[PDB]
Amino acid sequence: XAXVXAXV
Amino acid sequence: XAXVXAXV
DNA sequence: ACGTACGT
DNA sequence: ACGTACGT
Ligand SMILES: *C(=O)c1cnc2ccccc2n1
Ligand SMILES: *C(=O)c1cnc2ccccc2n1
Ligand SMILES: *C(=O)c1cnc2ccccc2n1
Ligand SMILES: *C(=O)c1cnc2ccccc2n1
Ligand SMILES: [Mg+2]
Ligand SMILES: [Mg+2]
Repeated sequence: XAXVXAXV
Repeated sequence: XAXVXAXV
């Protein structure tokens, strides 16, 4: 759920 | 030389 | 001359 | 329910 490298 | 994850 | 960064 | 981010 977090987006720091994928954002899902 | 750049540091964006290792910085060497 | 190498690896850091998050939760829904 | 998954991967992005740089050059000395
Ligand atoms: C986001 O909160 C989140 C949490 N756990 C995960 C596990 C695997 C892929 C995506 C994820 N996203
Ligand atoms: C993004 O590509 C990415 C990859 N691995 C991680 C690990 C822990 C926190 C954040 C991350 N983001
Ligand atoms: C920094 O400018 C730089 C450039 N190329 C590299 C290759 C391998 C490890 C470290 C590096 N750092
Ligand atoms: C840092 O851990 C890291 C890893 N791979 C990269 C690829 C391209 C640009 C920056 C990067 N930084
Ligand atoms: Mg460490
Ligand atoms: Mg891409």
